[PDB]
Amino acid sequence: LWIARINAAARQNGISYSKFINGLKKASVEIDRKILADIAVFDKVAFTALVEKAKAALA
Amino acid sequence: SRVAKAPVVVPAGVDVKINGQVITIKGKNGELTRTLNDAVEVKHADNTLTFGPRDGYADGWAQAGTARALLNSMVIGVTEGFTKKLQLVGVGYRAAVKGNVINLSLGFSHPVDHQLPAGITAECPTQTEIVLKGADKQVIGQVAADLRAYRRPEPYKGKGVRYADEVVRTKEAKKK
Amino acid sequence: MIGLVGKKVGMTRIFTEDGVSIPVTVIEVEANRVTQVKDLANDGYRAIQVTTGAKKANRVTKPEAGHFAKAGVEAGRGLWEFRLAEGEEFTVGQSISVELFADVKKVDVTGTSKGKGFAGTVKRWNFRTQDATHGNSLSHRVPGSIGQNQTPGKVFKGKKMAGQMGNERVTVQSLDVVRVDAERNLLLVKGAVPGATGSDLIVKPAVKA
Amino acid sequence: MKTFTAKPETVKRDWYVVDATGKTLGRLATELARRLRGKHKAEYTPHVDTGDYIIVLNADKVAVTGNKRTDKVYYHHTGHIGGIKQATFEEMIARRPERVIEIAVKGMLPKGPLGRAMFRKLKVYAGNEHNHAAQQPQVLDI
Amino acid sequence: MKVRASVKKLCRNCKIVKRDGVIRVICSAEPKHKQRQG
RNA sequence: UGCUGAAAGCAUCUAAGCACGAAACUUGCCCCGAGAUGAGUUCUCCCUGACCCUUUAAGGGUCCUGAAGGAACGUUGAAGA
RNA sequence: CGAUGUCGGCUCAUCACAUCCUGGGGCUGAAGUAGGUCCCAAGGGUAUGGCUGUUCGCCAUUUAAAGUGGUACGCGAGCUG
RNA sequence: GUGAAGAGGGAAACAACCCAGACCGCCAGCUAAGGUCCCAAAGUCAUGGUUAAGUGGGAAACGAUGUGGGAAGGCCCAGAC
Repeated sequence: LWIARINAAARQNGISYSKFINGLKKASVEIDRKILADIAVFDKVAFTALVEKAKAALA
Repeated sequence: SRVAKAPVVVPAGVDVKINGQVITIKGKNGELTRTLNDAVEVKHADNTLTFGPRDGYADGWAQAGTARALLNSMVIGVTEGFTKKLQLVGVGYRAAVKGNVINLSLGFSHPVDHQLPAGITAECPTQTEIVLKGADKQVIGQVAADLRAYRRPEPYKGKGVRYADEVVRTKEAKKK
Repeated sequence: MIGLVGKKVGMTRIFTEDGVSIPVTVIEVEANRVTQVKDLANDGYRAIQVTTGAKKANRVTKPEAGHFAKAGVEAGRGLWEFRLAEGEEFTVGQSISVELFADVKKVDVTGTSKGKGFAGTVKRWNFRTQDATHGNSLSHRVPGSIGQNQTPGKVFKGKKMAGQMGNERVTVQSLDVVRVDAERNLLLVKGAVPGATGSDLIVKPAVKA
Repeated sequence: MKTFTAKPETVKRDWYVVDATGKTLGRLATELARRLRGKHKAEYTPHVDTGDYIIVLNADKVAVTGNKRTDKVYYHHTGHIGGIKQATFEEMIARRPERVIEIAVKGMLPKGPLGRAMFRKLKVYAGNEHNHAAQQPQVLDI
Repeated sequence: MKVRASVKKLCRNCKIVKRDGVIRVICSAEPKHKQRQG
């Protein structure tokens, strides 16, 4: 159910859950675990700036 | 490719009319002789014709070759037209007209009793011969074949309609 | 194109100069009263409420009484709403006589069949009984084998078995007109018609013709 | 204590209206089914939807990948005398022009009562005559 | 006329032209040579 | 079964533009059909009391008052176990 | 094997066609009337007597037809036995 | 070798094939074989080739201006198709 809430936001940003989680695992202490992942519904301007931070560690 | 790139050349005593769509040709045969396309363009320079696709479409010179095929016979259709070819042979088989309605004797309880489409009418100079009064290669081909479907030649008799585009034949008897 | 209602008075044989006696049914068609004409095309369709007879005022309730009040003081039972398509009829309430059939050759009649109750498979579907000669016991008025042995697991719906017969709507599809005289309320037809007092005998021109 | 919980009384819906005219059915079905379930918004459980109310007005003017219009049969088994009867796509879209869009999104939606609750948020016409103007539906081009 | 997926040319009168999606064969006087597909 | 004809200087029953092509099919005749919870269309009848409670936009009482309609009662049946 | 009624016929047909008839389309080494043959439509339809318990068999007579193939070599809380 | 005496994951159900071995738990994470269009969790991934067939998801013969992939030649601007 936390995977659904994260994947919905990733899809509304043009990124896939597999890439989003892998980028946040390639950066150190950025994954923050799904038990705190309310940032997938709190604010989308900040989520877009989290997707771009994950893209800066993914590739 | 080559047939869509042919100039056609308009003959003498002929008039051409066009308004961005539907090309019309006039001469000493027919009435209002014209042809339609919805994605192909047809245009006239001063004696030569050009065919091609509209802006935002491409035919590969295929449909331009199909439009050329019709307009290149329409210039003949309005100047000398087409020859006599349709005949019928056999005992009790006769061709006639009343008004513009055909009276076609083929051993039927109905003598076809038909008047054809528009810009096309029948005439019979002799009981053996059918003349088509028209300027369109397509309708004269279709009505000549609409009639060909009635009393198709019987295998050992070979009697009925003759039409010059094929040879009508009789089957060899045993013979007893 | 529409129809009429009228009451049966009997059946007889007219006799004809072809030797055949020609069995005929006699119907008295009093002009159909017309309770409402709907030429105004409300909800996209036109209609006429042709109406014949009335129900005793001790068995007419107010929901029905106000549905006949705008064309007369008598009310109840057969209102008969027919639809109108590809034909113009006079816009104001005016009764229709049996002269509606004075230029018609063929008709059909619809009504209600006699009560035949319980029936059973044999009297409902006119079905072949089992022979009681050379044995067979305890059942002879049954159809036999209601499904195809073991692999069905089930019976199919609406099959020719069981049910009750009569007391339902029925059509006779073709009758010949013989005589029409609207000054005498007369309709004379070649043939016979289904049912007695439960039958309303809705008569229509042939729509095939 | 639970981070978040899905509640069907808390889910609020407003009215929308879409175009079907000349639209490719393979794209119309995926976006319409996701819209009807809310699977273009934030998600949680599959046992509660987050959709909205949707009108289709011109439901048979769509375009399809069906290239041979005398194929398909649409059979439905009722059990009456073991029978079934066929209809082509060209005859089906003539009898039931309002039904093609519903059976197209049926492949994107769950079965039974949970599916029927979403099929009550979708309304269909083909006469292209608007009736719910007092609800003020929101107009969508894509 | 035999229902087949392959054709035989056995007389020189035959034109052997592709006609509506397949190769075909026919002869002016003899029905034995008419073949719907190859 | 064919007409006109392109992909393809030539050719073709096919691609585009077309006319024919069956008892059937689709329309058509008839009976049934809103559990079509998608509950449709239209007409017709009738009710004009007052106060109160709740974590009161929905439920629950008191006292007054009882339309349209229904059932019960009943003489019979070309309606019926 | 701590339970699997048998042969034909009747009785009920059912579901198909590698089509029996009917509809439609082509041939014959088919003059017509005949005899022989390829195959689209599964939409409408597809035998009785004699001898026998008989599938099989021979034998009398029809129909536009009596053909091919499946169903516990099709029907027993079905009939005949 | 798999089971019998080994649970679990894939193969639609599925001791025989594939994987891996079952003490308990987790306000904790990764992997095997196999998955990731809508259902039902995750790539409607990125890129080099192939395809109009439902091959994918029974099966030989055979032909072609359906298309993709090669090599060697003939006919030819002292002029070819």
